[PDB]
Amino acid sequence: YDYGTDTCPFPVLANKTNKAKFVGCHQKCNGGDQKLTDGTACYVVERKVWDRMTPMLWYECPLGECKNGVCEDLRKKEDCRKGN
Amino acid sequence: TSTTCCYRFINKKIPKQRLESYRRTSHCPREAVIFKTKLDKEICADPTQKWVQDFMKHLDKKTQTPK
Repeated sequence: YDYGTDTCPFPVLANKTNKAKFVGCHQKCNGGDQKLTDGTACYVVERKVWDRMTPMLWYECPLGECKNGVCEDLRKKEDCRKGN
Repeated sequence: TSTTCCYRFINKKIPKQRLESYRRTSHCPREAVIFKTKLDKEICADPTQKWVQDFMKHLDKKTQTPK
């Protein structure tokens, strides 16, 4: 059954504004590549690090911009944290 | 469960038989419904779509609510 390749929930982190930003700009979804739109704010954190990070602890997270499915570093940071 | 957000919604109704449960999902840039299938796939769906609302009601009615 074809659920599509862009319909999977995508990891996020939350900042001081309680507005979530996506982690990276791609992941595997239903056998395909699920990409965010170009320019979308993203955290330059790989999935394996995000999987392990201490939940609900403030980190200083590197900010980036999506370009062809990759979170390109913008050399800016903000506090963010992973939910329960 | 508050660690992911839906980016895009499924375009077509999911067959009712494949569904096991759902959760919701401001915080995220879009309010969303996430259906979980019996093969444990999680599928983002548009809460503004009538079929999404009907399916949530159906899954609510399938189990008795505890206590």
